[PDB]
Amino acid sequence: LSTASVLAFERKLDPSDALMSAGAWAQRDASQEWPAVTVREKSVRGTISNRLKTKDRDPAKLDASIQSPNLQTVDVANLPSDADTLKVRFTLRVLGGAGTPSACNDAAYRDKLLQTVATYVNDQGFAELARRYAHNLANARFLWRNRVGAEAVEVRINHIRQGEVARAWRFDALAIGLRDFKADAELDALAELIASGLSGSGHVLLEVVAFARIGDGQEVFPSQELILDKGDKKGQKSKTLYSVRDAAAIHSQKIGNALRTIDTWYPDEDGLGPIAVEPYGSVTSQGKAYRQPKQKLDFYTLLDNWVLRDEAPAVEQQHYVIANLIRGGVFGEAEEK
Amino acid sequence: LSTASVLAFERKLDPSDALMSAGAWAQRDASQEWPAVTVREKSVRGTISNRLKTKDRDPAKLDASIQSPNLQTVDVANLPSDADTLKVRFTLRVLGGAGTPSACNDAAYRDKLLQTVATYVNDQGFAELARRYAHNLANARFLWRNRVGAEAVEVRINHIRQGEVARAWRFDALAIGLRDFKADAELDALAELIASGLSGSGHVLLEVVAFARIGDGQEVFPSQELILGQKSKTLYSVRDAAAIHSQKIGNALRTIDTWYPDEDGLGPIAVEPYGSVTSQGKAYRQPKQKLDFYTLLDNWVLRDEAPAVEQQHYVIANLIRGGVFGE
Amino acid sequence: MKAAYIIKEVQNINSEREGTQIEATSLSQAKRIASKEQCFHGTVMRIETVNGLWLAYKEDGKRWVDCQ
Amino acid sequence: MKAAYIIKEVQNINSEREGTQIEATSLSQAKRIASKEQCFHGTVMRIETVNGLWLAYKEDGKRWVDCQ
Amino acid sequence: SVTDPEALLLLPRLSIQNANAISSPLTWGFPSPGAFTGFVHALQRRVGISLDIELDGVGIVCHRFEAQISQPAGKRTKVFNLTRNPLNRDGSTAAIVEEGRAHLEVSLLLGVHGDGLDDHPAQEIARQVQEQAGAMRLAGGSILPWCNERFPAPNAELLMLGGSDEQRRKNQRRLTRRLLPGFALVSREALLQQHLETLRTTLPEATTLDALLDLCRINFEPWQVRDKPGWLVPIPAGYNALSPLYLPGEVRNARDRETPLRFVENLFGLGEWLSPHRVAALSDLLWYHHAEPDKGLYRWSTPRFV
Amino acid sequence: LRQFIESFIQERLQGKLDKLQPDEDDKRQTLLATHRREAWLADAARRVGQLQLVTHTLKPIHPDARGSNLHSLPQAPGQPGLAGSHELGDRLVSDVVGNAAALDVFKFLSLQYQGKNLLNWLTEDSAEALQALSDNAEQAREWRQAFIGITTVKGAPASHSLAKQLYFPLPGSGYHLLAPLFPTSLVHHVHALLREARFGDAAKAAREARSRQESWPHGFSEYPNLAIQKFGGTKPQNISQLNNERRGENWLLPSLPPNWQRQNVNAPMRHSSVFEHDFGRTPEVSRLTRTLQRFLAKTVHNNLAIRQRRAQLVAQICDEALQYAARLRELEPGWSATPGCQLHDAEQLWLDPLRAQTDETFLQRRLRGDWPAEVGNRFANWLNRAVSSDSQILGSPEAAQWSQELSKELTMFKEILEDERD
Repeated sequence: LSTASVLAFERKLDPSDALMSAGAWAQRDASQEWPAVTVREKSVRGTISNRLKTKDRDPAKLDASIQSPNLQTVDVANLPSDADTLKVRFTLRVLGGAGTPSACNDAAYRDKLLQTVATYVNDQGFAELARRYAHNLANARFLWRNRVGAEAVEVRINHIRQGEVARAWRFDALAIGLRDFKADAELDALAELIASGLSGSGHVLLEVVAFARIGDGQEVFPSQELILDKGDKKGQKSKTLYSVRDAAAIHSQKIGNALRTIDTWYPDEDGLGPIAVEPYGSVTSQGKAYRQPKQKLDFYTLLDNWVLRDEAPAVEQQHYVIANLIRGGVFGEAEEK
Repeated sequence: LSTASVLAFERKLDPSDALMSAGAWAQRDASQEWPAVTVREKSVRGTISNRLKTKDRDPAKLDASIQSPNLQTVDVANLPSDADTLKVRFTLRVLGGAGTPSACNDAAYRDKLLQTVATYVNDQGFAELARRYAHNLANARFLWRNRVGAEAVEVRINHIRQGEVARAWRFDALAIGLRDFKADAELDALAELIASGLSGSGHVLLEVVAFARIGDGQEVFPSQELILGQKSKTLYSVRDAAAIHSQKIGNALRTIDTWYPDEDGLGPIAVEPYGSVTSQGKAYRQPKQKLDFYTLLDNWVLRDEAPAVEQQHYVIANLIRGGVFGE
Repeated sequence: MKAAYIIKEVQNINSEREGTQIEATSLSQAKRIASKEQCFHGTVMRIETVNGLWLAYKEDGKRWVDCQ
Repeated sequence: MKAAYIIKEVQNINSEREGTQIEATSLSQAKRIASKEQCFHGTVMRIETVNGLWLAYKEDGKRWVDCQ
Repeated sequence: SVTDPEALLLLPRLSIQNANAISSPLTWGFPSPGAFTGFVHALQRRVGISLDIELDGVGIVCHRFEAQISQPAGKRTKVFNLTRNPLNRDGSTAAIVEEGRAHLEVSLLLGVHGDGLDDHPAQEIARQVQEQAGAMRLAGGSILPWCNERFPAPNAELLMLGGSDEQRRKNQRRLTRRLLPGFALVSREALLQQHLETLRTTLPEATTLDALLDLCRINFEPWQVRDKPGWLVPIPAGYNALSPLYLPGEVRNARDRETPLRFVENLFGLGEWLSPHRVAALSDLLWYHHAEPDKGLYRWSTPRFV
Repeated sequence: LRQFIESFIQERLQGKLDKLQPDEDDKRQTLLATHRREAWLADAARRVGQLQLVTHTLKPIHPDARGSNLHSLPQAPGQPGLAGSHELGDRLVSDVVGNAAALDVFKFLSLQYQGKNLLNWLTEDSAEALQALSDNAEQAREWRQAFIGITTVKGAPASHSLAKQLYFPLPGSGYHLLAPLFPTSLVHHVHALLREARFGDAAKAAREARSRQESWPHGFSEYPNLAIQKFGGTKPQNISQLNNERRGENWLLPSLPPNWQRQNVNAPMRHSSVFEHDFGRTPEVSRLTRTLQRFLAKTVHNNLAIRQRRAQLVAQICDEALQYAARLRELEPGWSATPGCQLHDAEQLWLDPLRAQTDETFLQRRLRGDWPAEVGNRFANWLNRAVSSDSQILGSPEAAQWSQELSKELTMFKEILEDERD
């Protein structure tokens, strides 16, 4: 009849790293032999043009700062000069068994947790969450900056049983937007597949390929690697790009972040769009956190209002709580300290 | 109400690297199969040429230093002995959505910034900025030292629909000046294509090809790398072709600023905060005066004090090149 | 004694830029006079010896990260 | 222990010439006794093993360039 | 040779992304063998009771390895590449609690014992194990199922108690064609003990002497390097109690209120990567874990590997 | 000891007190000689009970972990090749956990309990119990309240939700839940990888003597591919004593496969092969063949440990040749073998897949693969022509021993090359 001190969920909707290839459009049905986009280095010189402080206003102290440029080595990934199309493929697996914790102390809390998850599922399917997870696959939101200013984006999704293609899909990723979730016909079959993968026990494997027509020789944007120890010699690059065996790649957690942006249910954002699903719902680009404990909108508060004292939220908040179970997460409340 | 501590704008006008190749003039309409220019090495014996620091005035050390000199290896790029023309080819991508930041930290500052940029666009379009960018494509300013002392420079710009050429343009880059901005009935079309790209109407991809008669076997100048018979000079090459960095091509496109708080007897400079050129070693938009980018941006966004109509083009041109703004 | 240091103001940590030579007694004096003599906001201060060995650096409102 | 080396005096670095075998304890002892036992001015000394692997060389009034 | 398998099972080529690369407070690299001996036990409590079989041993064959590391400028060591975590509700950046990751291509020789071999065909068992093992995670890393241009690699099965002595070198030299591009990790506990009375010059412990086998240490010219017994690595080799065993409710932060607890430390040992052609019988290559819960020893090894 | 609280007055008012202005008259001018000198621990009696003296701790696992930090040293296993914290006991360093106020009171508490000086006598000056001050017990009743609370910290054995708990299967039974801790003392003892091994003085002396080819009886050690695990954040004092000489970081030993740092796509045979025929491409040209088996080979006087490594070092080459064959077996989905090859033939059984196609050479190559001396003897001679300066082995009974292991690798190599073509 209280929150367990250990409570953890495991990641359903688990993608892989997204490798990058490059070739021509209209040779993209036969794109299995396209060479990879490789990461190379270059040099870059610029002037320090940042905001000055208040204390120094003088032409001599500013002109002496631009006598000396600074230099640095960065990484760059480009398409080849004869290729205009970026190919990005990754494999998604939708596991299922969603509301079952991978850790729980109290047997009573697990017993009145999986019953509440069942009376979510038996009263309404995963179809509302499944349409919004499948919509972020059907528009190529996992192409982050590779999507913006592309001429045509084309997404191909293949369900795979053992080594065969059970059903294939095909989408125009620009024709469906990023703001408003709409209902389609070829897309609801994919939504039903993802829902039947989340509801059952056993994985559903997808391969997702996106083709973005960008232009000859243009710059593509793989994910950038975070290094906390910077080399103290003057040797090191200033910008390192992620690469899976000499192929430029996007991280799996960044693809998965792109798939989780379904949260449109906090009573704000008349023109922001979806944000990702997080406890204490926070955006790293905006800097803030939109679901605060001062308001009845947090996972740590919505969850134990809906489980312990069976005070159900609104249905739109229940969708958030179940989506926040599908991403996983480690949770506490710490019965002993 | 106040300036957000995190602002970030993306660059519009994405150029690629520019790959250099060589062939003969009047074989320009069949220049798809031209051989690339290759970076190669040569040895250099140098001489004592720099200023001596007044403790090395003595003959007993100057003779010993001129007796045994230093030997270097440089990278050099030349045309072949029978090719007289340098072909330079890159693609330009014009994005649009110019006033929207990519990272922001306020909702009221972001809304008022978008309100201000929409006010700018709804008063006059991107036509004045796009005229000045189309002019820097028409003259071949992206050929930096590859343009000076050239017998003829011809620039061809194709607009790309799918892979097909919608419109092709053809310019004599030496007749079109490097220090003016005039009007022409075929450069107006390129300016309004770039204007329809920056305002967000169409998808604009350009293919820019420049030819330059430099002469048989003469030296061409690729962009230069920083050094990590010790080598004195390293040239940029993508696979084996000599190439130009994308940021140095991009620099020569936003050299459109002709509105100074200083003397206008020096031509256009590149759009920068605190408008600066390293080759002259001074910043022409000082924050002592009230015409740098940050002061004009703060007065035009926060306290609604607009600058003059010409400085608004400068502020929007700094928003087109992107950057890490915000306190 | 007064030792010589090189104070550099760079964009990020792995940038090269010609710096200005100071005269300081201790490394803490160099960190104090490298707290000032900084013109810009989003920049990194770096303290070096005269021959190019790094000693400490500071990245836009953080601690001085000493270089062992 | 006393190790065997081959001291060679050649015109330039990439020249082949039959050398003289010494008996030396260290490589620094070989560099000392290859500083002497040199007859000419504009020549290059080279120190090798008995099987032809180069160890160090010195070219007409410079440092011993060690061969890694 | 405790509990000899009546059947080997070859999960052929498991591709793993973002496995844990730290593996202990002292070591780093390929993950711990206890991860694999826990993975085979997680298979055992999902398909092992539904098929009445016993998955108990496991053979670790690493084909391909790649770590997210980077070498800094001016250092001969490595540092780990990290992930940007989410922010706090304050809006500030959270702590950087660093973690190592690695990509991983592995093969798993399982070993089957029970009476469910004799009721089901050998092809029923292998699918129900393989398609189960694509729903699970190995070392904190996702097991990535097949899709490619080639063909998916199939899950075989031997019956290594069945056949004559010609089949006992026809079968155990047929699987070794499918294990050969990689290397097998075996436990070498006798080397680290016989290297301990080899040190008669000093009288050390096993801690400083396992540190004296990881070395490409360079001996003075009487230069030269001391001899190589093989490709030897340090491995975590189990746990050891540093607390008495607690009743299953008297800590209220446990993973469950029905299992006893001990606070344990690590326990380090020696292992060797070797090509599977040095292996006489592939059942000798399997990893088990035995416990002495009257002591505090909870460890794992490959027994029956002479 | 007597000079122990007397060495505090000369370091404060000599260097730091340079000018005392009347703008400040609050703490350092009036109270420093009044209450802050000897009886200063009255108002500072809230950091003194705060600490804990541990060996295995929890905060390196995650900083927001508030379970039990334990001191209890382990027992010995009793099984041979196992290394833990159990082999310490007088070389161990006991970690302290508390706030950021643990520099002075820890050194004050440490010296009186650890480090006593009783070794000489068992009879004389050991039966003394009346060498105390012998004062009264009623005079100091009210304000001596700190005798008992100076040691007794709380117990309550706990763990945390971010504390890495695990199940371990018992033999024939259920489970034990194992909660590992971070060994501070063992990582500290292994952080003496620095002074004796990496860049202390006696090691770099022998690194200098390696280059000059000198000789003294200290050989040095070299640790490749270590990794840095930095604990804490920017603050390695909210975790442990990570501030004296272990600067909030941890040095990790490698446990890597040989497949570590392998080259991405192998070069296919018979395109430009002039050096690389049966060697493969290996980075041990100067490592395995140059300096390894060629020292003390000319004056061999014992045959107990010499020919074992000569027997197994060639078995390593016989294994890594098959490794090279297996790498080139997969990973290469095409062949264009018409140019570039003029001395590399009869390799269709050795570097060629089946390709679902008759790649025969006017033989029965595609279903039958026997007589493989077009590879076996052809690199068995490659191994012999790896060396030619060995002279005095001829006319000796030890040259028969060199032909023993090559009669052995001409035993075990045939049938593993016929069983792939069926």
